[PDB]
Amino acid sequence: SMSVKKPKRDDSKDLALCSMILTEMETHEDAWPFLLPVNLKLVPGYKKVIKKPMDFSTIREKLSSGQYPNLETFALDVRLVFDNCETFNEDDSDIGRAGHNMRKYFEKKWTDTFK
Repeated sequence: SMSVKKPKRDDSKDLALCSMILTEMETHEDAWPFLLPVNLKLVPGYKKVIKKPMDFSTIREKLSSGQYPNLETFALDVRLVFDNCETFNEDDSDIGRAGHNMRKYFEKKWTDTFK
């Protein structure tokens, strides 16, 4: 509360470490469905159904231009990418499986890096 603060967590490396995690996600073989924004002209249903589209290129541009105020807002956009994928794709499809694999990959790096 006012003039009563918890001890300061060192957050000075967070930017660098989220960039590294994002590089590792970008270079995973199963990243291909997630590298670029879904083309809303060419994919029926996507625009109406997926209210907040997100992809790795968009996260990378946000990261590089100071649009994440902290590491939790970064993790929210990454998870959004997988949550969108589960909303639109059957679990037993190539893209559906890619999305489960990538989420697992991400969550491990996240835990090992920060928790």
